Amino acid sequence: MQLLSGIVQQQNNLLRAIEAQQHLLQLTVWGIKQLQARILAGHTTWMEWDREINNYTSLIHSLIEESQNQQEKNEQELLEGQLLSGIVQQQNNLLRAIEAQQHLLQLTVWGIKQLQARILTTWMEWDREINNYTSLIHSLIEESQNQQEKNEQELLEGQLLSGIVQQQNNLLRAIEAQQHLLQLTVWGIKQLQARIL
Amino acid sequence: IELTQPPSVSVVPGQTARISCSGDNIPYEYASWYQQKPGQAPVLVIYGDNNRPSGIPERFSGSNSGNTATLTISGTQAEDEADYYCASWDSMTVDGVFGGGTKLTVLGQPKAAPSVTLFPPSSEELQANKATLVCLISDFYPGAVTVAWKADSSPVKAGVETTTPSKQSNNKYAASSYLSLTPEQWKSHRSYSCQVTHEGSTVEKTVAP
Amino acid sequence: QLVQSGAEVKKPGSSVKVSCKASGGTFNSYAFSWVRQAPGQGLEWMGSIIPIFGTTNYAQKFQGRVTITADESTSTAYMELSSLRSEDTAVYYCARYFDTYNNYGFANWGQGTLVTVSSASTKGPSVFPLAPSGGTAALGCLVKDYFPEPVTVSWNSGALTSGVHTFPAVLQSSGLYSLSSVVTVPSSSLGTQTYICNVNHKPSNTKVDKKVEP
Ligand code: NA
Ligand code: NA
Repeated sequence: MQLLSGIVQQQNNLLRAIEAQQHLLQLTVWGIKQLQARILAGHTTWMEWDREINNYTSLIHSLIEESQNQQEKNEQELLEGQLLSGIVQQQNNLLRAIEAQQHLLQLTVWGIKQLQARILTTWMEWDREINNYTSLIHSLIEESQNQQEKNEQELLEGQLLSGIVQQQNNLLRAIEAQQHLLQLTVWGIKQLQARIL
Repeated sequence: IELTQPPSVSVVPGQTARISCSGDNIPYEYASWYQQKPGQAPVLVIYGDNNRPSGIPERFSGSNSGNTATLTISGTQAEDEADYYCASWDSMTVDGVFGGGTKLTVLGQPKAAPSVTLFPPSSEELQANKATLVCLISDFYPGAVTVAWKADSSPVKAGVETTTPSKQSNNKYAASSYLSLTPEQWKSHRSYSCQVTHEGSTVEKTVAP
Repeated sequence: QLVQSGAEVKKPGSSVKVSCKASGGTFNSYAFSWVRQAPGQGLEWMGSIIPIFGTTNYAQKFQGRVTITADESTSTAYMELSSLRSEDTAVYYCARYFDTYNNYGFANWGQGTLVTVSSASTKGPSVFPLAPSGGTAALGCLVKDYFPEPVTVSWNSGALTSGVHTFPAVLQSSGLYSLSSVVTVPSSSLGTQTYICNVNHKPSNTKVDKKVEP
């Protein structure tokens, strides 16, 4: 049945995007650490930053691995109820990963902002863009959580089908907003590196 | 971070090898393991918590407990003979760090005592007003040896240069030792000996002007 | 993936810049370290670059002596090490990590670049015969006082191949190398067969033949 296989295929693609975004995020973290070791903003605060980074990085990896497991199960089910259930759970997995990545992304904005305080005016214009996309992704996440709740409720007790399709749209929108934020943090870091020494 | 590895570990073909690396701090996921053979670049064998790259045999696995990581090779093959290095990163500073490396020997090769050939200075070299004795040492195993020189059964220490041992095609080892002398020194002693000690047993050669 | 520039021979106090051309991925997804290895020794991490930002960090031992750079349009990373000393003699590797988002290990390595730091000047060897003196006899050639490595030795213009053993060179306190090559031959050949060692040292353009006589 092509509708559901089409959703499973798109879920694989969203997960792939999440992994590529995790990779970029990780590079931004490393880049921020290199800059901080040179610039040295303010230290216990940076130790807690580092701890938080490590916590969320661990979380994200676990979510990605669980998503990879669920993806494999759904693709098995396609060959084989359980499919709809697995598709909903995969939407939950992807949403948790996006939420955790968004927190990680906000930790890098914190780091970038601490550094740009010492290298000092298009920071304010960079700020406005960060805020705009932060608000957008927050509202997309909020809407995605509500939809997930409705789908899960219906799954237990179609509005289910419609809710699943709309949730695909919600997730992709949020991943797309995250991409824009990543381009913004990449820009901020290059701009900082260009100004040192 | 300072990563401590055992200098060497040995195993029988089919037996399991275990190479420890102690010193890393959390997160341990930053860590990795490398295999390096002579004259080759290192090869990544494990990264993070027991992740194997494509093309790395299943007999290789990584584990960890506290600040101690362990590379395990189940049913080790002779081709597993190599140096193995652990590495990690410091979390706050992103400083890389390697352990000191562990040479893994897979046992099988019998003990072989060195063959030694000792050559006196050539007439031609003596005419150029120089003198060197050439002590050539080959076909030994294991691959470690000490060299002592004597002139008339008294120890000579000056003018001695000796190579480190190196692998032959045999998988046996070779080294050489050179004793430099003036022609006057050379011609004013009755005999000279090159003495090679390998696993507590000494092989001697002597030459006379 | 990673192809480095060729071997270098330098004098104390000079500089060296080693290159590493990366092919077959996305440049902006790269993360590189430089890692060195003295002969017979372990790996030593020198520093890193993240090319998408151009951000770097170096091991403290090398602060003020080393610069890591990368160029996107030529897809090449560089390591420049200044105020060279004899203890900097090593194979230098570029290495890429972050092959995937959770792979912090070095997945790809360059072939390595040997950098030899020495005050010695290029010099061709002197060659001397190691004369022989039942079963078998050993005869050879002593190849003395050359710089840098390597020297090639053949016997009887390549016709003599069995029983040849050319030993790894010794590095003398003078900064010069010497080595020996020996052939084990039958005693009964010592009268009949002529033995000549053919020595090549390319850096000084030395080609020398030496007849080895009983
Ligand atoms: Na420790
Ligand atoms: Na680094």
